[PDB]
Amino acid sequence: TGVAPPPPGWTPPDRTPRAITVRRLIEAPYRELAGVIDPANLQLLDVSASYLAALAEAPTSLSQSYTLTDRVGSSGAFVDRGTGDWCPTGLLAAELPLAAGPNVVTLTNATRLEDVTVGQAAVVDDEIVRVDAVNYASGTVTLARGCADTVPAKHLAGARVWFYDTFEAVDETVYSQGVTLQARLLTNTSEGQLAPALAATDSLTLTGRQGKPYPPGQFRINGSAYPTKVYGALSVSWAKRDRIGQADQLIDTTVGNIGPEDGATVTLQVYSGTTLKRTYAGLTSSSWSYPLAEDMADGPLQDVRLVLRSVRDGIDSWQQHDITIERHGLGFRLGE
Amino acid sequence: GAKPKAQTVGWRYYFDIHFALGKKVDEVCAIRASGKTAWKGSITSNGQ
Amino acid sequence: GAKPKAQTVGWRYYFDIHFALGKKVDEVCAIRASGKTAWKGSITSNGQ
Amino acid sequence: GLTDTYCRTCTAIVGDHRCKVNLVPYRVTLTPQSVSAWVISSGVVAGYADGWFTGGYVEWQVDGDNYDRRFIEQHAGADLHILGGTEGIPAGGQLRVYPGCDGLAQTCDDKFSNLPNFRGFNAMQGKSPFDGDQVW
Ligand SMILES: [Fe+3]
Repeated sequence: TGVAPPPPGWTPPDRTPRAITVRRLIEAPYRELAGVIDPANLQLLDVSASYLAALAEAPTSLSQSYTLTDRVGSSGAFVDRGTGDWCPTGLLAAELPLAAGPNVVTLTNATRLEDVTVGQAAVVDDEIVRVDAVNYASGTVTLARGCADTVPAKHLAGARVWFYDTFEAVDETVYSQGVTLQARLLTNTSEGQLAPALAATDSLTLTGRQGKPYPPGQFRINGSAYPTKVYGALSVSWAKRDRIGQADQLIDTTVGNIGPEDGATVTLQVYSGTTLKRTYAGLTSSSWSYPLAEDMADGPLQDVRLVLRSVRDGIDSWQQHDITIERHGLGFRLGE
Repeated sequence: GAKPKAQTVGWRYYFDIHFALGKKVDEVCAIRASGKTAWKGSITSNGQ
Repeated sequence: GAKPKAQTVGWRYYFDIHFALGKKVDEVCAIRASGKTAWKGSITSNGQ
Repeated sequence: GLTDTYCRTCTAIVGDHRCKVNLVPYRVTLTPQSVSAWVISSGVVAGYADGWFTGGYVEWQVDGDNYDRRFIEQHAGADLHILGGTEGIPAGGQLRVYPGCDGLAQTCDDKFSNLPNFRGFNAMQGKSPFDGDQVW
């Protein structure tokens, strides 16, 4: 015959669950525990308590959710901990400079951008930010830098942004700091569940993120934020943050003092670029000036490294500020 | 422990279907599903 | 009070049905239900 | 009077008022080399790919302005197969031969570039209802 029969049949859907390619593990900060745990149980929680959470991206539109499997250490049998939904995420088209306050950033390859809502908590790399505005069509959002227990940091193009707020899979079991876990994420579809053998593995080391005190907030030097130019006298201003008072509220660095925490102080380290020269601890004020006594002893420090952190009962904050500033004025940089 | 941060009570399903109503038609007036008037109107040219 | 020790979210139903496909048959190849291939193969003798 | 089916093929005879394809450029005028009981052979068509003329018809002038038409079962090399036999075909008369369309979208566009007028439905849906049992 001449005519031939073409393929068209039913074209069955290709469910065939795949393993998750994009994912991440994190430690839940005090912000979520404050708003998800009742005060009676929360107050009894020790400073060393830690909680685990995971985030993932849907590999195909035919997958609804994924299952969480984890175990303690590198040995033992995985115990099912629950299922979670997909976390909206995107890629930064341009670098995010170190600057406090709102910043406009364009996102590429954004997923589930429609479901994002203002006021949510977003985490990238190791910085937690708050969304101020959203543009559905162009994927441009405004992010508040240095929020909760994080500080601004350089993020190269291609960094992944996760809007974990209300989109995270949480294991209710409490784990102490220093324990290493191995967990896997199994995709779930109407055709069934992904076989564990094909699931990627990962490990995380707990650090008691909720236990550590928040670092200082508004970090302004001589009235400027992260300045490379200071004319002589050195003035550094910092804000006092109390985790208990803030509770679930996201407060950025631009906000003023919110009071201190019981037994929480501020410690500052002074370096000569590589070497440690002076160290001031027990600071309770909102500003500090380099005493004139050590100016001649250390002499002119054109390259000065400023390190700021909060410590209570010998517990240092997970993150800290660190920048090398350049001094100008009389006696400073008269080679020009 | 306590009320979960969020609960997945249901799923929203999205489908894209292409269908034909037969030969050339002049005007589409309304769409009715399950006894409820989903949309009523009139269109006479290709459009959204 | 708190999360129950266990929650009964659904039931699993088991049924034992005897049916006939007609007169003598030579080979059964596959079983399809709701558009999904439950089982595919070939059997030519009485067995499990 | 149905004249309508939701199948993959074109569902239109090449050259009809629905295909809107002009066959005059594709007209080939030739004198057959040899005529047999069921096969008419010509070397000119031997230069075309196999199956080029399949589905076409041969028309030639009988008397005045009236022509008699015959369909082609198959075309292979230099030999043409005529449905119902070659009886009545003049051995030296001038013959006009037109090609034929298989009806596949690839065939329709690659050969005739008439895809915009393609009346077939290749990949819109084969069975998918919106009132079935399980979408997956
Ligand atoms: Fe055609």
